[PDB]
Amino acid sequence: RYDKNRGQVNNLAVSPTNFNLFNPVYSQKNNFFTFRTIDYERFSINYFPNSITVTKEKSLGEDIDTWTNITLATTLDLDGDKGEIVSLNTYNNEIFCF
Amino acid sequence: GTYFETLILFSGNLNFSTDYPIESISVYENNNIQKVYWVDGLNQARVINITKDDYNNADDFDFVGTIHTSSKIEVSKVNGSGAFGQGVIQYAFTYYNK
Amino acid sequence: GVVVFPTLEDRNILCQGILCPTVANYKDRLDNSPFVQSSWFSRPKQATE
Repeated sequence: RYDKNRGQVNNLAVSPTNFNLFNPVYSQKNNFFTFRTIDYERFSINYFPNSITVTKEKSLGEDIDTWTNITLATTLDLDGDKGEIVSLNTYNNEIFCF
Repeated sequence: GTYFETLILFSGNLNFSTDYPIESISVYENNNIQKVYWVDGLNQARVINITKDDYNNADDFDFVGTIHTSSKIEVSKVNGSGAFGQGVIQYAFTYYNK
Repeated sequence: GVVVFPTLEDRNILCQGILCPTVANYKDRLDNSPFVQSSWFSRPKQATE
């Protein structure tokens, strides 16, 4: 409650316009970091043979190594009817995927 | 090494004809979802996962799914908790395999 | 520790608060126009006589 008409003996002109004003934000839960249960027998896949992740360009400044920070936010999936990604190579400024 | 491990994925009345042969595409997405799409010039296009051996009817291969059970879904309105906008609301349901 | 807190629908206790006696004008109980009505003043019980 954000009104200053609290604990005063006058209380003569108080009203719901002045007396019990309220700021709801302080009644906030720990909602930002929330979790849930998972079923062990449920089959949710974790294998992506035709998929390529891409990290951020290394800043080469005093911060984290972008290579070690993998976010899966810039993925790329090749055709799956050829086969799994056996090898990825670079030759003359161009990446070529076997 | 020396023999073909042969399995029968289905045996029934999928309407085929020798005058309308098969033309197929197959993809590898994971160790369990290995699909084979195939089409005749006469009948509907169909799908089969070759890592599954419980195909019991000819409607399990269509692009659109099939419903075997008689789903009974009743929707009732609870009052007191929630946050909605004034008006009428209608709920629709549909199965979909992952 | 990790918990699921109850919603307003599955709560056992809805709320907690004091109980205030009401008042009623003779005429108006007998005409049911107000019957019972809220008190100007909070009427607490006394612990002794």
